[PDB]
Amino acid sequence: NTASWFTALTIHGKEDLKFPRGQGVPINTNSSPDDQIGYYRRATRRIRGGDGKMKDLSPRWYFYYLGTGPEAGLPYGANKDGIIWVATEGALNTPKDHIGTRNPANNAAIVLQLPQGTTLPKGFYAEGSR
Repeated sequence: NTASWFTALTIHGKEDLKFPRGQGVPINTNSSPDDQIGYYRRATRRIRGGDGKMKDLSPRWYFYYLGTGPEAGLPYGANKDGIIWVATEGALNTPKDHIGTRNPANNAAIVLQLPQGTTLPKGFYAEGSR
């Protein structure tokens, strides 16, 4: 019923997802500068897979706007394992109820894209590539 608006950010390795301050918010042209704030949550569920379903086993992090998702009531900066906070310069510290979450039966996920100039996290590239 509820899901991230964006595809997963897979972090290939045993390191938390991190972004320098002012970076890490996925691009969404249907959002305003005041909205660019939220959290990434590490997915708990393991990959069951099946025929032709071959996802990388490394931890997946899903972006949720502030005031939405499984940690909707957490204030910005709250310390919780598997939760990392991100905010673009100019974003307002208010719940983004008007964006909300995605219903995976009705809308496809937006491919997660980060803007140029973003410092890419350690583990952004799969093992054996770089």
